[PDB]
Amino acid sequence: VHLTPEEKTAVNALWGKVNVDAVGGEALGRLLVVYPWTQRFFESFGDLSSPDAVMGNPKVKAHGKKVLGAFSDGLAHLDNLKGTFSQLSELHCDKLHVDPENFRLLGNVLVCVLARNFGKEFTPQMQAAYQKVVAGVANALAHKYH
Amino acid sequence: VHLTPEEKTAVNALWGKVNVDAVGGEALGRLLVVYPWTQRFFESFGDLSSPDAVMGNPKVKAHGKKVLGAFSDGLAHLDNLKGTFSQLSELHCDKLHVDPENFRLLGNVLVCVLARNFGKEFTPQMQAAYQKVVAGVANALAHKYH
Amino acid sequence: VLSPADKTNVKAAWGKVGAHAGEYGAEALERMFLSFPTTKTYFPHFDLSHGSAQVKGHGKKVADALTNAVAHVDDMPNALSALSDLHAHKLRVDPVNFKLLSHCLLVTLAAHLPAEFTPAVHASLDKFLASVSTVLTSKYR
Amino acid sequence: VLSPADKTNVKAAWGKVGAHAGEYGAEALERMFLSFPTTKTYFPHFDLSHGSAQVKGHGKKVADALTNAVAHVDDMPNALSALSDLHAHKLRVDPVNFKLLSHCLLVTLAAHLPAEFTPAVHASLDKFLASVSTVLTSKYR
Ligand code: HEM
Ligand code: HEM
Ligand code: HEM
Ligand code: HEM
Ligand SMILES: [C-]#N
Ligand SMILES: [C-]#N
Ligand SMILES: [C-]#N
Ligand SMILES: [C-]#N
Ligand SMILES: [C-]#N
Ligand SMILES: [C-]#N
Ligand SMILES: [C-]#N
Ligand SMILES: [C-]#N
Ligand SMILES: [C-]#N
Ligand SMILES: [C-]#N
Ligand SMILES: [Fe+3]
Ligand SMILES: [Fe+3]
Ligand SMILES: [Fe+3]
Repeated sequence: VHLTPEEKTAVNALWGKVNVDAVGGEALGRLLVVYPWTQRFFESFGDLSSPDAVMGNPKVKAHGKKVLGAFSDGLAHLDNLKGTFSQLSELHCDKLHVDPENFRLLGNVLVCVLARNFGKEFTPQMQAAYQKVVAGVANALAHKYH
Repeated sequence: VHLTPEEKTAVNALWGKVNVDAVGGEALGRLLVVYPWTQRFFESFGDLSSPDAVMGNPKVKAHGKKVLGAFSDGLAHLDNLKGTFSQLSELHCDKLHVDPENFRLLGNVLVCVLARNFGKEFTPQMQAAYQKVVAGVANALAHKYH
Repeated sequence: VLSPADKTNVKAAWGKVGAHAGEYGAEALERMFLSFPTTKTYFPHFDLSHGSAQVKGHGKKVADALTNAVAHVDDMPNALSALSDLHAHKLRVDPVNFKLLSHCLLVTLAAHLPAEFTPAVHASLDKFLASVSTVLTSKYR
Repeated sequence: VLSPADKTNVKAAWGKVGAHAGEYGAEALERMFLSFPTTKTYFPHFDLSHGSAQVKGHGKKVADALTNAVAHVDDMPNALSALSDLHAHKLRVDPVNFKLLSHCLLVTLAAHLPAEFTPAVHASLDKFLASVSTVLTSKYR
């Protein structure tokens, strides 16, 4: 992922303000509520029967933080996303059988969560930069090599 | 794309019997009829307002041969589809802005055409091998988005 | 959204399929499990071996559901609510899998009914299957 | 297929948007043009270098169409037939672009309505926009 010097500064400036405990759980929670079928992959997490159950689920919150941790690792190595995430892509594809389309969906949910939490500060320009970042992460986890 | 020595022999044997003057045109024609928005990319072809208008359009048949030729080149070097489709990827992605999902659709339409033309010969095993082939071709054309 | 012509094409085409619907349903599943192996994870307790009686019988039930959808093409959500319950509420099947099965059914039809599987029919059936897929993967009660 | 809860969520959320609808529609468009530059090829005659009066005025038309779709959520094919004629028959807009605009509208709503954009409302709005997109990209005359 190439980001202009201005974008990298803007992106990292915002990420430095992110409360991973709140944003991570909200992003994973919204994924499961907005795209219901993703709940199948998280059966072991317990009760995911309703929006309230999902958002208040302890495992969902804790796991969302780990997801955000992976995004953090991505932002720190934008020039080596596929190398950084190859093990993760293997886990998600070969072991968990997660269809690639879902990676894009989580990226978009995260973008919506950033917008909800930062409001006006999440400008069209800030979004444009983050879209490049989430697209890079999703592409790295899908890992459609040749 | 990884095909066993037997899948490769099977895929090439079937391909060798393909009617090169019609199959490509049938696949492109079906793409244009089944997924209507794809017509926007071929407005210079004139009338495509109906199934018969599309399938009988000489420009569709002619262009289909070009598409078929590309698949032939792909089958000839299954281990380097990326390099083989490098220039084509530039054209479709950077120049025409064709969304990647459409590459997958044409691949699937081609599979349907092969099944229609070969019938009982296009076994579930034959299809499985070809799905790998068209997925690899679509992936290679989408490399500029990677 | 299906046009009047789409509905006529689907009804005409499925009528041609006739009593062979069950067989085509089984083959579609067989083709899906082989081309897209991950789909087998949805049937862990099934005997998925090629030619399995369980797959054959299941394919007939799938075909019967499609026949019912054709008969109620203008009110599918209502006609298929029990299948939405199963696929969306209980099984939580990923919509991508419906595209895979729909595709394999179109391949099956093309292989068996070359003359009837015209571009127009192909187009109408694809939309019909997409609509059925949306109903089965949506929670709307 | 929207559930009763989805329809209520969407009507309540859009009701809250109220007269800001036009502005949000314009912002969603600007976000789409900026984040996904390829979408600009559909508006060659528009002043897209910024949030021009043309983009604002167009955002208003889009918003009004959505307001109409929200009001007639159970009769969208008929209610938006003119928009289907334009998007599906004349412009032949690739469906991917509707996902892009829909996503940008959700981002806009989230940024402006933090408290109203709950997970449930977000979910309902996404399905609603997907249904609207299907209508506008489908040929059903
Ligand atoms: C594109 C963004 C995503 C990122 C960055 C991400 C990251 C991660 C990470 C870091 C783990 C932890 C595994 C470990 O300890 O090494 C994980 C686990 C997992 N992920 Fe994802 N993931 C993403 C998307 C998805 C999607 C879309 C799904 C499916 C809907 C999914 C399903 C799972 C499942 C089922 C697990 C295992 C959970 C468990 O039982 O512990 N992930 N992911
Ligand atoms: C299996 C995937 C595809 C293959 C192998 C393929 C192959 C080709 C080839 C070989 C050409 C000829 C280039 C030349 O004249 O030098 C071409 C042109 C073109 N393709 Fe594709 N294509 C694929 C998918 C698509 C899709 C999905 C679209 C859009 C819906 C598309 C739109 C076009 C257009 C607009 C042209 C230029 C037509 C013209 O003005 O002459 N292609 N393609
Ligand atoms: C054209 C779309 C589909 C139709 C019309 C359809 C129809 C049906 C029907 C009628 C049943 C049987 C209910 C009963 O009488 O017990 C069923 C069961 C089931 N379907 Fe589907 N289905 C479709 C797609 C899918 C897809 C894509 C998957 C996932 C790969 C799937 C997974 C299942 C599973 C796991 C069961 C339950 C099997 C069991 O344990 O008994 N279906 N389906
Ligand atoms: C939620 C989805 C959408 C809605 C509700 C919508 C609505 C509308 C409306 C109401 C018009 C104006 C018709 C009139 O003249 O009165 C319009 C025009 C147009 N739309 Fe959309 N639209 C949507 C998505 C899209 C997308 C994704 C694209 C492509 C990026 C697009 C491209 C266009 C174009 C090119 C025009 C004609 C503009 C002109 O020349 O004036 N629309 N749309
Ligand atoms: C991963 N959630
Ligand atoms: C690498 N694509
Ligand atoms: C390339 N991976
Ligand atoms: C790619 N390496
Ligand atoms: C990878 N090239
Ligand atoms: C990269 N292959
Ligand atoms: C390219 N057809
Ligand atoms: C490959 N990057
Ligand atoms: C159901 N297969
Ligand atoms: C229409 N935008
Ligand atoms: Fe790699
Ligand atoms: Fe690549
Ligand atoms: Fe229906």
